[PDB]
Amino acid sequence: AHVVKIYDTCIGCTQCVRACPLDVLEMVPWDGCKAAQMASSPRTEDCVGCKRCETACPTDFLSVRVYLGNESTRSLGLAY
Amino acid sequence: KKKEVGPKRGSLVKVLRPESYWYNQVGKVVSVDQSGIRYPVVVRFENQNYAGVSTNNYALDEVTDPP
Amino acid sequence: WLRDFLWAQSSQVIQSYGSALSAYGLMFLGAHFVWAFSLMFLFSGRGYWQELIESIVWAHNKLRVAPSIQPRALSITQGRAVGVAHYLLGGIATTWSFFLARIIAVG
Amino acid sequence: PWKQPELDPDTPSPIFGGSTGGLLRKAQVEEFYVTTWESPKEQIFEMPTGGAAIMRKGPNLLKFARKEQCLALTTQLRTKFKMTPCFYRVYADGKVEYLHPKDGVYPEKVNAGRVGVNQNMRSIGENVDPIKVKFTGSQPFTI
Amino acid sequence: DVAGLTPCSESKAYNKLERKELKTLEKRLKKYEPGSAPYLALQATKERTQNRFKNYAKAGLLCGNDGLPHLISDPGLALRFNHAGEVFIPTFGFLYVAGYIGHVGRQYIIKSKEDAKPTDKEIILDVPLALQLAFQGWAWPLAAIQELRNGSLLEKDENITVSPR
Amino acid sequence: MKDFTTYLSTAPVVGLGWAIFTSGLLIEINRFFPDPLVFSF
Amino acid sequence: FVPPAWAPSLFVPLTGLVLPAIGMAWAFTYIQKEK
Amino acid sequence: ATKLFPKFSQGLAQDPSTRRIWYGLATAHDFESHDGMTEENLYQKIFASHFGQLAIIFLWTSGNLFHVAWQGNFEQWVTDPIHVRPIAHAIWDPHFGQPAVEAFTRGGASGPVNIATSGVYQWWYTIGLRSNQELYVSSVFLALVSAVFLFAGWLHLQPNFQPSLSWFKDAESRLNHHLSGLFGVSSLAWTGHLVHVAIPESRGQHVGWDNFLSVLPHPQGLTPFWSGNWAAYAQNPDTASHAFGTADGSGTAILTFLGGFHPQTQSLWLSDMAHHHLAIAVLFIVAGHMYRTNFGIGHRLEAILEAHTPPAGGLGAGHKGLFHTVNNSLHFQLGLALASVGTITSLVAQHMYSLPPYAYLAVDFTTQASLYTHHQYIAGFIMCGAFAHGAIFFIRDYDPEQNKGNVLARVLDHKEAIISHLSWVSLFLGFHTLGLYVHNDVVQAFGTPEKQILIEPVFAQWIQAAQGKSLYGFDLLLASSSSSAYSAGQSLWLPGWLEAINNNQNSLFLTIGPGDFLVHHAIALGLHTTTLILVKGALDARGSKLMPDKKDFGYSFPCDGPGRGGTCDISAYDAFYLAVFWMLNTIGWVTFYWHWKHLTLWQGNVSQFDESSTYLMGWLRDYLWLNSSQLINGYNPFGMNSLSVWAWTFLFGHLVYATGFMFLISWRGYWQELIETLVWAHEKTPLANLVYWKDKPVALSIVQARLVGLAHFSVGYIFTYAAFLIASTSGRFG
Ligand code: CLA
Ligand code: CLA
Ligand code: CLA
Ligand code: CLA
Ligand code: CLA
Ligand SMILES: CC1=C(C/C=C(\C)CCC[C@H](C)CCC[C@H](C)CCCC(C)C)C(=O)c2ccccc2C1=O
Ligand code: SF4
Ligand code: SF4
Repeated sequence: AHVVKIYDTCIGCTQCVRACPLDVLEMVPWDGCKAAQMASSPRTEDCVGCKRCETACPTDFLSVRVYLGNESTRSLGLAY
Repeated sequence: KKKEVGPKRGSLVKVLRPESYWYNQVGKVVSVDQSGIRYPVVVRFENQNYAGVSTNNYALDEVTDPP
Repeated sequence: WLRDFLWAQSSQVIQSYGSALSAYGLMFLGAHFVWAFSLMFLFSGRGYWQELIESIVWAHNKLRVAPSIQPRALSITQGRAVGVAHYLLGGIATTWSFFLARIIAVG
Repeated sequence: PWKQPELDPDTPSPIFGGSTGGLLRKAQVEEFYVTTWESPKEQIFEMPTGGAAIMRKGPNLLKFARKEQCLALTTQLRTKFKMTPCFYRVYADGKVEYLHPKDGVYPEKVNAGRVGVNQNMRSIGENVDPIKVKFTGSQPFTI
Repeated sequence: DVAGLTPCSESKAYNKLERKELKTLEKRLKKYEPGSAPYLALQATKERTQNRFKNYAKAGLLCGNDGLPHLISDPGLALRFNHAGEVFIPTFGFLYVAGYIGHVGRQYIIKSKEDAKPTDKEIILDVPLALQLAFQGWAWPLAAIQELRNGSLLEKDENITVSPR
Repeated sequence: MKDFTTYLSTAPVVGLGWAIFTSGLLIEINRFFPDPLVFSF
Repeated sequence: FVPPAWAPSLFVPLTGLVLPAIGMAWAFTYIQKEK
Repeated sequence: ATKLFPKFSQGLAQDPSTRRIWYGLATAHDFESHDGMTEENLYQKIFASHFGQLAIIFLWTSGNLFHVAWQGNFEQWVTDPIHVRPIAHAIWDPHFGQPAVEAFTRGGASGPVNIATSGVYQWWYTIGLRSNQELYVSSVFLALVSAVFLFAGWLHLQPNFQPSLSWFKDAESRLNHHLSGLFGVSSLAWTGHLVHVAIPESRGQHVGWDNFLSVLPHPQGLTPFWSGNWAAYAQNPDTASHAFGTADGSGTAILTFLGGFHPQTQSLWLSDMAHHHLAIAVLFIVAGHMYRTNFGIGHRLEAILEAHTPPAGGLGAGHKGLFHTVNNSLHFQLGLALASVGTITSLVAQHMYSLPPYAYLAVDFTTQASLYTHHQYIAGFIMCGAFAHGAIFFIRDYDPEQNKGNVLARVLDHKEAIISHLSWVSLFLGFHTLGLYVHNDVVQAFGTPEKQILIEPVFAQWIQAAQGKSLYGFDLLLASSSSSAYSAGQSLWLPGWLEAINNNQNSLFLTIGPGDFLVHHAIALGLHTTTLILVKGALDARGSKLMPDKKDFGYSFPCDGPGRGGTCDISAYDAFYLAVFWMLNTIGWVTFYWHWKHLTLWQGNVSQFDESSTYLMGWLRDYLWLNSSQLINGYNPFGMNSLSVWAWTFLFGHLVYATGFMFLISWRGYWQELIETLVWAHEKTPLANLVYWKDKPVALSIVQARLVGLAHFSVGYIFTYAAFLIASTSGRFG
C-alpha cells in the first residue's frame, strides 16, 4: 500500500489522527517535543492516501508525509 | 541552567531552514523551550503560509540575526 | 449542420465589417476569445500557477515591490468556477452574436 | 483495552429498512467490517451508506464493506452522542481482527503502550536525493 | 520611400480608399433630409474622415500597395526619414508613463509597510497619501536611478524569499 | 463622514474613480483630437 | 513479384478482422493469466 | 492476485483493478523504475529497443516502397510529373458504395486509390528510381534489412553477446565513430551514389547494378581528382533549357556551385547537392577523429569540460563535473538528443519549402504543405520531449554534491529569475500582439481601415535586402556591386541565387508585410511561452516552495491533496502536459501562417493576404471560412466529390477534440462514484450477475486522465488540421 512517514518535527498536536478517516495514525510517548507525543503509522496498509493528515499539520512543511504507490483493494477505497 | 539555550524572547530572527516557507524571512521569537527538545525556538511570522499558519518551531542552528 | 447551418449562415457575421453589424462580429471574436481563455482554468490545476506566482513574488521581491497582501493562486473550486463562468459567457455571447447578425442581415 | 472484546453476531441490528449502498459481493469474497456499539436509549442516526436508521436500547451491530464507512459512523456517534463504538474486520474464512481500539484507549490518547513504527528520525528535507538511491529498491523516505 | 513603399499623398490606393469611403458615406447621407439630426451626424463623420485622411498625409506616413499606412520601427532609419514620431516618440512617452506607474506603486508599497497591519493599508487605500505620491511621481527616472545608485532599489539575496533547489 | 470616507477609501471605489478618470480623459482627448495616429506636434 | 488481384480481398480482411481478433484473444488471456 | 502481465512491476502485479492494465502499458518501457533492474540490464534493453525501432522504421519504409510500386502510378508520374497525381495505396473497403468507388478512381487507376501527399514520388524520382522493379527490389531489400536488424537485436539481447557497461559508457569512441562513420562515410557513400546514378538519370542515362563498374560518371575518369584539378568537374553544367527526364540540354558536371534552382523543375541541382554532401562528408571525417580513443592522440571530453572555466568566478566552478553528469544520467543525453534533432527537423521544415530539393516538388502544393506541417509538428513534439526528459533528469538522476557550483547548479540557483524573465517576455508579447490584433479588428470593423497600426517589419526586409532581394530597395550588401559580398562569388553562385530570390513565384524569401510581422510576433510569443512553461517545469522539478520534496514523489504524481490551498497539477509532468497544449497552439499558428501565405501565393492573390492577415476577421473568414468551402462539400445530399474522406476525417478530428475536452474537464470523483453505481447495477441484476470481472473496474488515474485527454486532444488537432490542409490545397490545385 501507500507509505506514511512521520518525522521529528511533529509537536504531538493529534490533529493528523483526528483528520484521519481510516484510523492509520496513533500517538506514542516521546521526549523530543513539549507535548511528549509522537505520531505513528502502525496501520499503513489501511491508508488510502487521502492526504487529510497533511492538511491538519500545523508545522511548516509537513511532519507527516503520504507517498502513493502499489494500490490495493483497501488502498483504492473499493466497496466491491 | 546557565543563561538560556536560545535567543532572547521577542527579538527578530532569520530562518535558515531551506525547506521552510519562511526561508530568508524575519520572524519574532515567542518562547524558547528549555527542556531540550529538537526545535525549541517558537517563531511567529507576520505573513502566513499556504496552510494559513504563522508559527513554527526551529532548532538553534537555523536562526540568525536580521541583516 | 456543419455546412448548411453553420457555414451557410455566419457569413453575415464575418462580412459585417464596415457596416452597423460590425459590433456583432467584434463581439463574436471576443466571445471566441473568452471561450478559449476559459480552457486554461478548466484544465491545469493550482500548484503550477502557485509556483509561477512564487517566481513572480521573487521578481517583485528583488525590486522590493512585493505586496503586503500575499498573492496566491485561485482555489481549485475558484478556478473551476472561473473556467465554467468564462466558458458559459464565451459560448453564450458567440451564439448571441452569430444569431443576431444572421437574423438582422438576412431577416 | 485490558481484554479484547469478542463480537456477537446475535446482537440486534438497529431498526432500519433496506439499504442499497450496503454490502456487495466483496462481503462474501473478501473481508467486511462490522461495527458494534452500546446505545443507552433509542435514537435516530444517519448511516454513511444511505439514509437514517434507529438504534435499539442495548447492543447494536452494523455491517459495512469499507473501513472508512466504519470510522465515519464511529466519529459520527462519538461527536453526536459520545457512543465510543468499535469495529472488527471479518475475512471470508471467518477470521476476526480488532481494528479501531488497538489499546482500547483510542488513538487520540497515548496509553504509554504503543511502539511508534514507520517514524523517520531525521527532519523532512534532509532525505537523500533519488540519484543516491538508484537501482536499489529503497525510496529516499524509506531509510 | 523606404522598404519599397510610397508616401500616402503620392499613392493611388490611398486616394482610392478615401474616395470609396467618401462614396459610401455620401450613399448613407443621401437617404436623409438635410434638416435632420442623422444628416448632421453623417456630415460630421464625413468631415472627421476627411480631416483624418488629410492629417495622415503630409505627415511622413507611407503606405504600400493597399493604401493602408505603414510604420517604421527601427531608430535611425526613422530619424533620417522623419518617421520618429510614428513609434519612437510614443514608445519613449509610454516608457515615461509606465515608469511613473512603477515608481508610484513602489513608493506606496514601501511607504505603507512601516506600520501596524500593512495589508489594511493595502486593502483600504490612504487617499491623501496616494494623491501625494501621485503628484510626486513627475521625476520618476531621477529617483529611480538614484535608488539604483544608493542600492535601495534592489534587495540583497539574503533577505529575499527563495524556493528550495 | 469618516466611515463613509474610509468606505470610499476602499480599493474598488478608488479603482472605480481611476477608471472613470482615465476613461473620461482618453475619451475627451479622442473627441477633441479626432483619430490621430502619428505624433506630428 | 506482383501480388495477385485477390490479395486486397484476403489480406485486408485478415489484418482487419482475423489478426486483431487473435491479437485481442492473446492479450485477453495474457491480462487475466493468473499464476 | 499477483497476475503475470506486469512482469516488470511486482507492485503493479498485485493490483486487483483495471488500472493494472493501464499502468501496465504506460510504464512499459520505463526500465529505470522496474523491479530488480541493473544498469547493464537497462543498457541491454535500450539496445534491443533501439534495434527494434530501427527494424520498424525500415519495415515501414519498405512498405511505403512496396505500396508505391504495387497499386501505384510511379512510371506514369515519371512520364508526366506535372498533371497526373501520385497514388499512395489502393483502397479495398467493402463498406464503400458504388458512387464512392467511382468517385475515388483517380490518376488512371483500376480501383479506388489515395492521392499520395508524402512526397516519396518526387524524392525517388530525384534519387534516380524510375521503374517499378527497382522499387520492388528496394522494398524487399529493406524488408531483409529490417529482419536482419530484428535478429541482431535478438542476438545482442541473448547471453554471451550482451555488451559490457564500459562498452556503453565509452563515450569517446562512440562519439568518434558516429561522427566519422555514421555521418562521414555514410554521406560519402550517399554522394557517390548521387554522382553515379542520379545525375546520369537526370541526364537521360540509365545506371543500374547490372551496368555498374562499366559506365564512368565523368568522362575524364577520376584523373583530375588525383591530379588535383578538381575544377574540371565544374566545367559543363546543365543548361537552363534542360529536361530532367531526357538528355536535352545536358552536360558533364558532377560537382559544382550552381546556386539556385533548375528552371524546368523548380528544384535544386543534383550536382550541387552531390557537392554539398561530399563537402559535408569531408568535414565530418576530418572532424570525426578528434576525440581520445585508445590511440595516443585525441581529445578527452572531461579535460576540455573541466578546463573551460571562466576566470574571476564568472561561472563559478565552470563546466566541471558535467562529464559524469552526462554519462551517468541517460535522461540528460535523451534531452540533448531530442533538442538537437528537433532543431534539425525545424530547420528541415523551414528549408524545404524555400529551397525544394526534389524535382517537381514545388508544383505539388499539397505535398509541400503536408510535409512542412508534419515536420513542424514532429519538431514541436520532440522539443517538448527534450524538455520533459530534462525535467526527468532533474528529478531522478541529479546529484548537487557532484555538480556543485557548475553551470547546472547556477541555473538551479537563480531559476526564479529565469522563470520570471520568461514570464515577463511572454506577458509582453501576448499583451502587445493581442492589443494590436484587437485594435486592427476594431478599426477595420468601423469602416475606416486606414487607422490601423501597420508596423513595417524593417528588420527582416533589411536582412533580405542584404541577401539579394531588391524589391525593398535599400543599398546594403548583395544589392550593390560595390559591396565586398557582391564582388566575392560574383561568378560562383550569385547570378543564379539572385535570379531565384528576385522571382516572386517560388517560396524563396517571400515578401514580408505587417501581417507577416504580426504573425511572426505571435509565433515568438508562442515559442517563448512554451519555453517558459517547460523551463519552469524542469527547474522546479525536484523542488519548489509548495513542494520542497518534489524529488521524492517521482516525475509523474497527481498532486499532494487539497492541503496548503490546493496542489493539483504541480508535477513537472503536468507542466509538460500544459506545454503540449501551448506547443499545439504555436504549431497551429505557424501552420496557419504558412498555409494562408502559400495558398494566397499559389492563387496569385498575395494582396489578399497582405491586407487580410492584419485583422483576425480576415484570418477567420478569408482563411478558415473561404478555403473550407470545398472541404465541407465532400459529401452532401446532392452527391459526393473526391474530398468526402477529408470531410469525414475533419468531423472525426472535431469529435476527438470534443472527447479530449471530456477527458480534460471532468475529473475522477464523479466517474468513480458512477462506476460504483454501475458496479452495484451489475451486481444486483438477474441473468447478468452470473458473469463477473476478474479485476475490479475503477476510474482512471488523474495522471492517466491528463494523458488520455492530451492524446485525444492532439489526435483531434492533428486530424482536423491535416483534413483541412489537404482538402483546401488539393481541392483547387494539383
Ligand atoms: C579578452 C578578454 C576576455 C573576454 C571578453 C572574455 C569573455 C568570455 N570568456 Mg574568457 N578568458 C579570458 C579573457 C576574456 N574572457 C582570459 C584572460 C582567460 C584565461 C586564459 C579566459 C578563459 C576563459 C575560459 C576557460 C572560458 C572563458 C569563457 C568566456 C565567456 C563566458 C564568461 C562568463 O563567465 O560568462 C559571463 C558571465 C556570466 C555571469 C554569464 C551570465 C549569462 C546570462 C545569465 C545569460 C543571459 C541569456 C539571455 C536570456 C540572452 C537574451 C538574448 C535573447 C535573444 C535570447 C565570455 C564570452 C567561457 C566560454 O568559452 O564561454 C563562451 C570558458 O569556458 N574564458
Ligand atoms: C486562446 C486562449 C488563451 C489565452 C488568450 C491565454 C492567455 C494566457 N495564458 Mg494560457 N492557456 C490556454 C489558453 C489561453 N491562455 C489553454 C487552453 C491552456 C492549456 C491549459 C493554457 C496554458 C497556459 C500555461 C501553462 C501558461 C499560460 C499563460 C498564459 C498567459 C500568457 C502571457 C501572454 O501571452 O500575455 C497575456 C496575453 C493575453 C492574451 C492574456 C489576456 C489579457 C487580455 C489583454 C485581457 C485583459 C483584461 C482586459 C483589459 C479586459 C478587462 C475587463 C474584463 C476582465 C472583464 C496569458 C494570461 C502563462 C502565464 O501565466 O504567463 C506567465 C503560462 O504559464 N497558459
Ligand atoms: C505598481 C505595482 C507593481 C510593480 C512596481 C510591479 C513590478 C513588476 N512586476 Mg508586477 N504586478 C502587479 C504590480 C506591480 N508589479 C500586480 C498588481 C499584478 C497582478 C496583476 C502583477 C503581476 C505581475 C506578473 C504576472 C508579472 C509581473 C512582473 C513584474 C516586473 C516587470 C515590470 C512590469 O511591468 O511587469 C508587468 C506587470 C504587469 C502587467 C502588472 C500590472 C498590474 C496593474 C495594471 C498595475 C497596478 C498599479 C497599481 C494600482 C499602482 C498603485 C499605486 C498606489 C498609489 C495606489 C516588475 C518587477 C513580471 C516579472 O516577473 O518580471 C520579471 C511578470 O511576469 N507582475
Ligand atoms: C528518443 C525518444 C524517446 C525515448 C527513448 C523515450 C523514452 C522514455 N520516456 Mg519519453 N518522450 C519522448 C521521446 C522519447 N522517450 C517524446 C518525444 C515525448 C513528448 C511527447 C516524451 C515524453 C515523455 C514523458 C512525459 C514521460 C516519458 C517517459 C519515458 C519512459 C517511458 C517509456 C516506456 O517504457 O513506456 C512506454 C510508454 C507507452 C507505451 C505509452 C505511450 C502511449 C502513447 C502516448 C499513445 C499514442 C497516442 C495515440 C493514442 C496513438 C494512436 C493514434 C490514433 C489516431 C489511432 C522512457 C524512459 C516517462 C518516464 O520517464 O516515466 C517517469 C514520462 O513520464 N517521456
Ligand atoms: C461549433 C464551433 C466549433 C468548434 C468548437 C470547433 C473546434 C475545432 N475546429 Mg472547427 N469549424 C467549425 C466549428 C467548430 N470547430 C465550423 C462551423 C467551421 C467552418 C467549416 C470550422 C472550420 C475549421 C477549420 C478550417 C479548422 C477548424 C479547427 C478546429 C480545431 C481548433 C484548433 C485549436 O484549438 O487551435 C487553437 C486555435 C488556433 C491555433 C488559431 C485560431 C484561429 C485564428 C483566428 C487564426 C489566426 C491566428 C494568428 C496566428 C494570429 C493570432 C495571434 C494571437 C496572438 C492573437 C477544433 C477541432 C482547426 C483544426 O483542425 O486545427 C488547427 C482548423 O484548421 N475548424
Ligand atoms: C491561470 C490560472 C490561475 C492563475 C490566475 C490568477 C492568479 C487570477 C488572476 C486574476 C487577475 C489579477 C484579475 C485582474 C486582471 C487585471 C490586472 C485587471 C484589469 C486590468 C485592466 C483594466 C488594465 C489559477 O490560479 C488557477 C487555479 C485553478 C485552476 C486554474 C487556474 C488558472 O488557469
Ligand atoms: S498533525 Fe503533524 S504535528 Fe500534529 S500530531 Fe500529526 S504529524 Fe505531529
Ligand atoms: S488534482 Fe484533484 S485531488 Fe489533487 S489537489 Fe487537484 S482537485 Fe484535489
